Amino acid sequence: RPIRNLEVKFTKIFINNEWHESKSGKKFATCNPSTREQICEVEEGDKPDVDKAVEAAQVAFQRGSPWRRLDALSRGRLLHQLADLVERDRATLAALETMDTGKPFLHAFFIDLEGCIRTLRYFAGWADKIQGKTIPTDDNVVCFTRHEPIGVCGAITPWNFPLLMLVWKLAPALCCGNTMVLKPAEQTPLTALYLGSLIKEAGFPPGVVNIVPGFGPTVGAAISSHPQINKIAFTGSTEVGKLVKEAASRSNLKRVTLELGGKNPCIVCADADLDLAVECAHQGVFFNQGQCCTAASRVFVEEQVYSEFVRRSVEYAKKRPVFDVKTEQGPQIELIESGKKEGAKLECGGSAMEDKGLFIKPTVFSEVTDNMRIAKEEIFGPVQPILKFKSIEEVIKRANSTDYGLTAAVFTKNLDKALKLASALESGTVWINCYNALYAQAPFGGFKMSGNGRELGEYALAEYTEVKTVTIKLG
Amino acid sequence: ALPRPIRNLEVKFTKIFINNEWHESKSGKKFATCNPSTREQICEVEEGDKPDVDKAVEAAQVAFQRGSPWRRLDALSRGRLLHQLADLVERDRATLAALETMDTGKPFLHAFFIDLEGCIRTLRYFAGWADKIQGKTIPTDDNVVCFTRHEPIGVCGAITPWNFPLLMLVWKLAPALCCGNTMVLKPAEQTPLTALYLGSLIKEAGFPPGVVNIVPGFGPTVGAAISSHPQINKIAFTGSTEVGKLVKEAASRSNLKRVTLELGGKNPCIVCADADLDLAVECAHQGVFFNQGQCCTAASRVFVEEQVYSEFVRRSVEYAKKRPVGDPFDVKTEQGPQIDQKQFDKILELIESGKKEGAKLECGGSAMEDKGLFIKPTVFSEVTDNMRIAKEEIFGPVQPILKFKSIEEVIKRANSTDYGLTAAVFTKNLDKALKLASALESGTVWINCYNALYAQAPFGGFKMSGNGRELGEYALAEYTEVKTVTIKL
Amino acid sequence: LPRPIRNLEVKFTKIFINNEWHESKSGKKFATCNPSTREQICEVEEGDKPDVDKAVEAAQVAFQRGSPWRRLDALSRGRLLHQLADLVERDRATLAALETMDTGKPFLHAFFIDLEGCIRTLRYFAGWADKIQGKTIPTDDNVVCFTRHEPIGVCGAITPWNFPLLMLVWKLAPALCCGNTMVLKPAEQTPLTALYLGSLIKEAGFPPGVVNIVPGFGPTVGAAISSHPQINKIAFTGSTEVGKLVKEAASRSNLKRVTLELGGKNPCIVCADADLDLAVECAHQGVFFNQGQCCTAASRVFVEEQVYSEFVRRSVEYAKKRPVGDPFDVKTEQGPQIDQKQFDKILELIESGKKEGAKLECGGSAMEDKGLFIKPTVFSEVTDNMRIAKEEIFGPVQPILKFKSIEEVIKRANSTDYGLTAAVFTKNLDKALKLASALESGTVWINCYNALYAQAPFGGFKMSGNGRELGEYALAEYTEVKTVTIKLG
Amino acid sequence: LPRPIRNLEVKFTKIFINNEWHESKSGKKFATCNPSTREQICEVEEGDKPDVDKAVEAAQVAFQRGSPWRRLDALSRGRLLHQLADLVERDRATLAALETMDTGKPFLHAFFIDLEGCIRTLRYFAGWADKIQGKTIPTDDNVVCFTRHEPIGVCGAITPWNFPLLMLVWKLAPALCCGNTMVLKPAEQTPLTALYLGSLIKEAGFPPGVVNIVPGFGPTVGAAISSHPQINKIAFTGSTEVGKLVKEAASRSNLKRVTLELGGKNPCIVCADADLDLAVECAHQGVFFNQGQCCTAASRVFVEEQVYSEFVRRSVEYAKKRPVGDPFDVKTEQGPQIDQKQFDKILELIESGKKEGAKLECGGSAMEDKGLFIKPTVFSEVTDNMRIAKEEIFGPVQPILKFKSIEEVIKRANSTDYGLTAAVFTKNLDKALKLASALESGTVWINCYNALYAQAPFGGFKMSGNGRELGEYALAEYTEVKTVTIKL
Ligand SMILES: NC(=O)c1ccc[n+]([C@@H]2O[C@H](COP(=O)([O-])OP(=O)(O)OC[C@H]3O[C@@H](n4cnc5c(N)ncnc54)[C@H](O)[C@@H]3O)[C@@H](O)[C@H]2O)c1
Ligand SMILES: NC(=O)c1ccc[n+]([C@@H]2O[C@H](COP(=O)([O-])OP(=O)(O)OC[C@H]3O[C@@H](n4cnc5c(N)ncnc54)[C@H](O)[C@@H]3O)[C@@H](O)[C@H]2O)c1
Repeated sequence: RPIRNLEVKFTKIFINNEWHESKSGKKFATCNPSTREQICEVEEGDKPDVDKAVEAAQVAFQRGSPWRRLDALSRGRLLHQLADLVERDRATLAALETMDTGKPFLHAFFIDLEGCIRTLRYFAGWADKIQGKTIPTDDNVVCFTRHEPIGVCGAITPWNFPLLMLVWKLAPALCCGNTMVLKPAEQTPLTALYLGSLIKEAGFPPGVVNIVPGFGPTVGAAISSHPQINKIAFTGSTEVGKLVKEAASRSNLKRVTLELGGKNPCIVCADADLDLAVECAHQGVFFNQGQCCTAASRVFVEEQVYSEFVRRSVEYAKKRPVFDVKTEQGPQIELIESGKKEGAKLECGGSAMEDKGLFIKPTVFSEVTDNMRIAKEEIFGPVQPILKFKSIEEVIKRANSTDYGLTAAVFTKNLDKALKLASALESGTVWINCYNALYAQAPFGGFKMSGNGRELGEYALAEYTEVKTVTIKLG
Repeated sequence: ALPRPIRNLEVKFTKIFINNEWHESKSGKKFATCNPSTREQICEVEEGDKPDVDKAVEAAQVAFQRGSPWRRLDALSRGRLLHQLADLVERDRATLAALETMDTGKPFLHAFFIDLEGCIRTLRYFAGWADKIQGKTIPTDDNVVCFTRHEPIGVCGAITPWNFPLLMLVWKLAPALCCGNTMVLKPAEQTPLTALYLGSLIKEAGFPPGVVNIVPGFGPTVGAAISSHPQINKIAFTGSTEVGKLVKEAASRSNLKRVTLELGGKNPCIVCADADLDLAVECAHQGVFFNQGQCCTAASRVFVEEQVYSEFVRRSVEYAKKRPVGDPFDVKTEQGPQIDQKQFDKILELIESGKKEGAKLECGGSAMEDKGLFIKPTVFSEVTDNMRIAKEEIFGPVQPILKFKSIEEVIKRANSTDYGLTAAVFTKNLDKALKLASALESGTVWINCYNALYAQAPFGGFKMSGNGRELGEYALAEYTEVKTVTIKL
Repeated sequence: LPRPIRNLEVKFTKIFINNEWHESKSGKKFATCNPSTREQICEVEEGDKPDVDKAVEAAQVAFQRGSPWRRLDALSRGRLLHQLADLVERDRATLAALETMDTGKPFLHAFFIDLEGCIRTLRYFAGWADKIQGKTIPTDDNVVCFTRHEPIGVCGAITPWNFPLLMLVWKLAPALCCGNTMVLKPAEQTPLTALYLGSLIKEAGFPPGVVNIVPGFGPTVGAAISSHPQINKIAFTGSTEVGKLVKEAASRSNLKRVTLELGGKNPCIVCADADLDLAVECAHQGVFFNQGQCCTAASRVFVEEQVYSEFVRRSVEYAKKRPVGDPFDVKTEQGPQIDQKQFDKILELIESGKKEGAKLECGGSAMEDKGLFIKPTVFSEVTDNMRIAKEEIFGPVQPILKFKSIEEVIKRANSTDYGLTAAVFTKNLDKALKLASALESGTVWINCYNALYAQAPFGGFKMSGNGRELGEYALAEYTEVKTVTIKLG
Repeated sequence: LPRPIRNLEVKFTKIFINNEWHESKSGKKFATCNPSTREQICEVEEGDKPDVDKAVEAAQVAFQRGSPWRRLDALSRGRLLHQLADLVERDRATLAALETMDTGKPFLHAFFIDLEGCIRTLRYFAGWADKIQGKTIPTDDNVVCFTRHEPIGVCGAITPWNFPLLMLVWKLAPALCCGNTMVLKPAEQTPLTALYLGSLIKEAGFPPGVVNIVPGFGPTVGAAISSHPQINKIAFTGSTEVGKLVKEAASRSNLKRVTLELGGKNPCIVCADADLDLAVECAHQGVFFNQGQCCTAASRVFVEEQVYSEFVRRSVEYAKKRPVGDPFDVKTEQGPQIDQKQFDKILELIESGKKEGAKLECGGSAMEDKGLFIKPTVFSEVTDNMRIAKEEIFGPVQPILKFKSIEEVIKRANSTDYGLTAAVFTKNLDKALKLASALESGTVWINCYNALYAQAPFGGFKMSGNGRELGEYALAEYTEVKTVTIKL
């Protein structure tokens, strides 16, 4: 399976199903986080490159265009085709993802790529099921709504789940007849660029998808400010998302959906299946080195089970292993101190591993409290702050005390507690006796400052459609 | 019979509504709203600023709070309160119509039968949605139970314009309340009256205290404090495009609160030779001129096919001149004063522009009499795409009539602008009508009609005419947050 | 709170057609009697095929195109429903009384349950009236495809005596909401309330012919409906055997559309981790409510071995102690059984339990004979084989069974040809959701019983009927989906 | 383009149960014949009640809780469906040939229509599988209320001879994506495609017992299905008379649920302001498509007075210039009438037009002396009362009526007990939309005919049937709504 010495075939700007060099001629250079060594130079796009791509997108989206004349099932066939090719070339994409992220290949293969496929097929099924409405009004009137495509849509995605995150936009966008302008992170532009090949092979017309790699303030900012981009979807940081919205509003009031991060709680009750709670919550905090937006950053446990839970979690940290079949965590592309200075107790880790890359030991705090920064600030790293609570009412308030709400998980055997907390928590997703359970068909998103809009599920389709009303009076 | 005008009406409600009680300014200060038609001040209203907005939002926050009387209601009870509140709006209907006529110059009958009828039907429409706001059960794995909950957002803000002060406020109030969240309103400074009245009724109907708060004042002040507030979660704005940008930006800078916008448009009205020319002429007239031409749905570009063009203009001239202008309160008046001195200028300045860019003036072209702010109905012909009266939002009684030859031509000319609120089409051809309707980049396309809106039919803009939608089942999307619950057994 | 009307005179006793009161064509009458005070009440007009013929033509002319009903706006149709729930509220106590008279229900149960129900249901569907939406469907680029959700037409409603007005409202509300016209037909034992409601339908302002009532007998009038060439849909609630007949009748005649609510043998399942008090009080109300003369009745109560005994003892403490008596007294929870016949039907079966060996824990005999009153009975050591946990008991009898495992209780509970309702008591999340999924009921309650909403659909599985009443799902039953496909040149 | 397989060799002839081929309990067989080469094709096993019991039993078990088919995840059910649409595509030419041999349908027509439909239908619903959603309903603060859309159980399908594979797929597609198990029963006159589809259902990986097929006769196997106490829903497409019977039996037995799709006396209304040329060709393909043997068939063509005479002249030109012949020849647009009973039935009604005074503009007879081929036939000056304006012909006959007023045509169109389809030709926005409202039909076409999509529901008003097929609307017919209500 592993393809360790894989050649990179695609490094240029995809626009109109043709490969392109920068207008400047500049390149920048991506690196294998694991080796620290350069992989290849890929083309560095800037403003003029974006204009080129957006004019492509507009032509493809023009009325009379081939892409627009396609009937509805056929937009669906194309995606089905595109999924098939991702699946065909699954191991490559998996291998390229590992090459730019450091993600374990098996993980990329079974998680990132599994996701891209399912999502692509999920949303192939919506293409002929995008329905407006016939609205009753007056006897002498025929009023209905059309769910039109918006137009040119841009995607701007982060480095942790590059392809997946990109695919979450692409799948629905195209399903609804939009045309796109993608920008993967500077750190990880390989699998995106590969996919563009696959988008050509699958048979999408020219300029329905265009890709310009580069930097945020150059390429990204060119998009968000662009007067002919109609809609945008960003996933990345709270700090940058605001800029995107700020930029959309100054420009053409383009539509923005944002998926940013969060201070996601896990809430463990005395009556929980304690083992599972320790297990899941550990998969919550530490998965991908804590470099996942769904990351569990705040673990709440009830007094009766507090000391027990911690022991078990300290037990979990040390015991799992460090492209191999057995590798569970890859390299990183203080808060730990301020926890010590503010009085929290550390039961394991607290420093780096051995002199081989930016790896932190799994670190677990106990005696944590709300006022602490390890409970207030996005760690983006393998730190497990366990906090104590007594009242289900207390924990509901404490849990909701951040400006975020992307995720929450609640462990309990009690039906009434399960649904209570579920209604009370302010989070786009509430897991009950699981963590990281996501589906192409279940919507995902954030409350409050974790984002706007939703991705996946039917709800996704609203973000890539413009509702037009046609109201007809009869004589 | 026609309700009888209340010319002597005494403003009862002038202060800041917060927690179901009236309060004066944190500063003490007050501003003054006048009657466009009398030129005479009506009264002084409390002037609000940040410290007041903050007092209000904490009411809204406390009432949205978990456990609060407002949150524990049945769905249907929330819906019943909405019904009650329309009942009061209908009982005090003539009174509320009169306020809106004193404040804006609107003909009394128009406010009575249009503005208030809208508020009523819309409150009732959304009263209806209260216990029909439904999430989903979603199939996944055998071992998993997955479903969504359409939750209320939290505190919602409303900032509205002067042209439809109550209506634009209601369009936001109705679904916002229907969906179980709390509010903080700011009406336009030029028109704070009818919204303040709506305060008293929202109390009488039995909405718990703190569910609705109304802090009148200015845009850069109260408008800004609302837009930027850390504990406001959604905002609905209706107003000038320029001020939307300002609001969306601030939302974006502050807490990423969510934002619906309704901005202006440059709405095309397309008339084909095979149209019923009378209907077309009659509809485009009311489309241009309704509400003193001060409405976003206004027809700022009438496009007419050459075969029927000359007569179109001829019939459209009749309607312009025959149209009664004068006292809002007189039963025969269809046209009242422009809201204030500024718009009266803006409109005049631009009318001169139409003559200074060479358009053939067919009626009016001037103020009507020095008394006040009354502009003659004006019609321009031999109009072209590049004149200012053909690019800019006139927001006054002015009917530009352009010309075209082919449908494919008129679609491009229609779609040339950055806005897309409304379009209208007149033709007897089934194919033309549906072609145009598909092609026009407007949120509402009308066919053989104009200004046909329904509470059940959504309203909003393409491109730079705005973001979300208002009215319809669609409107509940802007007041709900989707929460996904996923359970593994 | 509200004061009984002990001797209320019946005003409405005649055939309602075109908002006019008529007497039978034959001239016959029939007479309804009071279970609590066995005195005949009044004589009510007995109709037959020719009376039906007359209503169905009213209903047709009323559904005819151009008619005032048909031309109403959506919202206006909902206003009419809304007003009808207002008048039902005003005369609520009257209605409660007539129902309480005709059926024997405690007056207060008729007031806070039956009529509460009619009102909420009427108000809920008034709210659907302008929200009954079809679809625009993406097909080809050259094509406009959309569905219209149209009214079926003349719909007939045939109802039982256990909840005379409620069952009639479940059908009238959504039917009129989607724009159909109706012919109604209450049970012969209970024609009073319906006939009343006709006066209200007239007052509230629905045009003539929209709703007609024709009381009478089943094999006479009911059969004339089910067989009727110009009736387009039917809803029937009642017994299975009559059900199948109406379906057959329909198939032969014009393939009119049919939805059925029939009985069920509805299990309660109780688990050891249940809230034990809560589980007895729910199981108790559930078996015994409306003298056990309810389709939702719990006929088979399952209880886990560990927690069995103490269940039985708390059940009998509820059973002995619950006050039986005169409907009109504030403190009576149980009234007479509907009549002499249904009062004896059950007592036969009370021996079934004693015959095949089942420990009776309280009651067991008819109490006093000059009234239709059975003492609340509870059986224990009940088993699957026994007729008491197998045939529709139609009354106040609590068969309590025994089980060990969750898998055991899932096959047993499912082993009937019925599945209208189920209930589950446990504090466990996985067990509850498992069972909710596993059981084959149209409604599964969890730690509650008889929790119904005008919002939540109700209807059976298998032989318990077909179709759903209440909720959004109802409208499906009162509409005919039409597809309009248009190709553009 | 695709090549006829003229003497194809039939592989599948037996009863399909638990993904195994079976012989009748009787051992008896019945013979299938080719309408164009009046020769027997092969013998098929002939089922009866004991076979049906065997099949229902299989399908109960496959539906059983904990069964593999019940445990497949949402998306996987839609994967298997896609797979099958894959196999149907691969073997498209074999199948399209069987259907022509079985039915007399022009190979190319069966290929690019019947088989096209099946695949798009399969694919469409493969798509709904993970999108079948119930609702979360707000009630009290106290309460969590939601619905589930559960499969009903064992579904039966009974289908006619005119579109054996198509009509079967309209039922199987939504039934299988909603999680059901099925017992199929194709027409005795056209069993072959349904029997081939079993190998694909097997090859594609559906578990044993999910789909079962019992070829045979109406009163035996249909009646054993329709009456079965352990079959939960029945989908019937066929004659009104058998519809009624199926429905009664459903009622009498276990109150099983019933969808029906019956015939119609569909109108085609042509106004003077139509694109006459467009109207003539659409009406023409409407009446004669599938040798007239389709339930969407345009059996009353109303034409406004001005364009009436002209309309008739063009209609005969198409009528005579339509190639009738060997199904397998590329040029042939019309084939043989399904068999002898229909062939005879059609010709009597033609004589009925003659006996009642309709002006015959072409045909009026059989063609090649002793085949099952009828010359395309056009009647003119037709009136509402004649037998050709009243009874489903189901043959290449085009009865043409005249009208004056719209309201008159509305009334005349709606005068039958049927409402399956209608169609309207006009350029006029108002006139089209007014008729669309007024015509009591499940499907109204405007400036087209026979335009169906796997996303647009189809079904009857009035006695043309109850319930719907195709579109989201179909999933309701293959599911049972369950309300779950929790009190905290
Ligand atoms: N084409 C367009 O987009 C468009 C649309 C409407 C009006 N206009 C122009 O605007 C003028 C009148 O203004 P208007 O009331 O219609 O719209 P406006 O945006 O000036 O006012 C609408 C509301 O916004 C509030 N507001 C003002 N400044 C604000 C700020 N900085 N932050 C938050 N809220 C603020 C005001 O108080 C008022 O409540 C007219 O001359 C008209 O021509 C243009
Ligand atoms: N709308 C109508 O009235 C209509 C439509 C088409 C054909 N027909 C008549 O029927 C004949 C052709 O029949 P068809 O195949 O179109 O439909 P059909 O109703 O005769 O039978 C079609 C399907 O139903 C089955 N079936 C037959 N009898 C049954 C029974 N007793 N119980 C259960 N299932 C049964 C058949 O075997 C087949 O599977 C024609 O000669 C014509 O006269 C009537």
